[PDB]
Amino acid sequence: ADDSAIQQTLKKLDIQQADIQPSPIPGISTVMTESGVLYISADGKHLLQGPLYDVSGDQPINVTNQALLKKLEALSSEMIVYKAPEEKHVITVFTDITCGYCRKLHEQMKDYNALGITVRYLAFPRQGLSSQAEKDMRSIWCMADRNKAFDDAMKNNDISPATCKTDISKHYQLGVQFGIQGTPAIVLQNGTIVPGYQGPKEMLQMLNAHQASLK
Amino acid sequence: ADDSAIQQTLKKLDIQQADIQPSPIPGISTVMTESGVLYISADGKHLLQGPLYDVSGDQPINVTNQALLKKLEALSSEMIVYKAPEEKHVITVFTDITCGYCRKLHEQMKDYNALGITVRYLAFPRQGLSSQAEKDMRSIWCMADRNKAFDDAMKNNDISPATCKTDISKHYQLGVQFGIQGTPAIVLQNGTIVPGYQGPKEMLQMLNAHQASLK
Ligand SMILES: OC[C@H]1O[C@@](CO)(O[C@H]2O[C@H](CO)[C@@H](O)[C@H](O)[C@H]2O)[C@@H](O)[C@@H]1O
Repeated sequence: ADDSAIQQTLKKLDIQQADIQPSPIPGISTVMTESGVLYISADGKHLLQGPLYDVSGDQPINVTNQALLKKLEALSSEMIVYKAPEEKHVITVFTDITCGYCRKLHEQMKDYNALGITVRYLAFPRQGLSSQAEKDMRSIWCMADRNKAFDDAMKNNDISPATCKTDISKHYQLGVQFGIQGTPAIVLQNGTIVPGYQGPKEMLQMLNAHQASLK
Repeated sequence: ADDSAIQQTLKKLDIQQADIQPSPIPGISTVMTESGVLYISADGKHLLQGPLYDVSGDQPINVTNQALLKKLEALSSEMIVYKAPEEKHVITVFTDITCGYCRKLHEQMKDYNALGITVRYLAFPRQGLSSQAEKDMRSIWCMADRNKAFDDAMKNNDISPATCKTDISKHYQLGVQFGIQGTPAIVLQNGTIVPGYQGPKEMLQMLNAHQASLK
């Protein structure tokens, strides 16, 4: 429980605000940083990049992503949720309002919903945290009705500037930690990252096959 | 005490003919596959992808790469060597006789040599081990005079089919382990991979800066 050597190493590496937790491997800690998950030996000497896999069972399990799912769920109050009336599936989408495929996706929201697919958005500026995309998405996420603000944004209408204590930079960072490198990126209940756009029909097909629904 | 737990894991993951070596981390083994390096716990339970860094010093060291450099040097007798008469630098080049840039490089061999740069070749068919590029380069490397056969092949001469005691499968696999994305790919004495072509003048400047010639 003395993460001092690791912290000293992180300082020399100039990594700040990293979260150091144990890993399933003895003598190695899970280090979650703003640009990825690291695995570092307790002595501070050795460093591997994520993800960590558990290949003990019949099928490999992505340990790192299972851990990140809990980080994903602590953001639920910051999600813009488009709920399907009768809900068969729930996906979490990292989206960028400036992205043509994210637009294409969003334009069909009523169709995804009609097919039982609930969509939950987190902000992910492809061009990073200092982009206009980031600022405009910050305003959207600060509105009392995020859904309306998001809809109007996607309809190209002007975005009123707003700021509040909600920090969507944490959304971007979680996305980087999941290994996401573009939008839209789908997070399944089961932990899998599915890059890229899929229309309502393809999405449902993929979800019914890969995403167990006990129902 | 043996590698049975790891090997059983390698079997489940359909990883054939891997080589299990030590690692600096207790309870972790370096596993060299045909496609790269893996780090796997002794119990076969966990798996991390390389590269492994040693970050104990003033500067990070890529431990994985230092291990691949050891295999690189083990292939020195398999290299086609164009030695500079007054040697100041030595580079190792993964090359494909079908690659326009490797040809552009190879045509200037006298100019690299005159600048004191010795070039050593390993074969890297971009189209894999089942391609015609593999057959021709296997043929080249099998000749009593690899240098002449390589020259004549770059002069677009018909390469006579030829076999011997070895093929070039190990060259390709090493290149893949280094993570090489295309040709030519340059390996420095210091383990660094420098992708792509550089003319003799740019090459020398690059070496004099990054690869101290202590002599
Ligand atoms: O079968 C080739 C095999 O032989 C070695 C020596 O063990 O190299 C010799 O044969 C080569 C191919 O004809 C020559 O180019 C080389 O000069 C000669 O020493 C190995 O290097 C090679 O794998």
